Amino acid sequence: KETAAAKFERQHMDSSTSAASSSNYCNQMMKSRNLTKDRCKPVNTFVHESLADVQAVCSQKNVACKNGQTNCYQSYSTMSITDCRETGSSKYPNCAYKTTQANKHIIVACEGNPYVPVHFDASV
Repeated sequence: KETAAAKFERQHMDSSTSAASSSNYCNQMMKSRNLTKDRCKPVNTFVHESLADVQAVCSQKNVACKNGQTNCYQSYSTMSITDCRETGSSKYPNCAYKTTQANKHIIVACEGNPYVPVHFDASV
């Protein structure tokens, strides 16, 4: 099957753009990344950075994840992110999202060898 690391890339990475450029960004990306195939995923974050810079976070500040696990890491720098959140008009299969652009630190959970991000925990 798809690996956890690959799933993280598909769900969360967008190195092709520097920021969301319109209100339709989330609608388009949620669909194109197959995040709406079975249900409308309610929230998701995309990171507009190189993959290497995100993978490097697994070597940065070790913190507790929101659920208490201790394999989370916070980026030293802020990163360009887009938050996507379902709107009131969303109704499967026509899932609909609000796009919010921000610069925040990210928190990811890492696993494996090579030790890479597998879950997006939070932005702060």
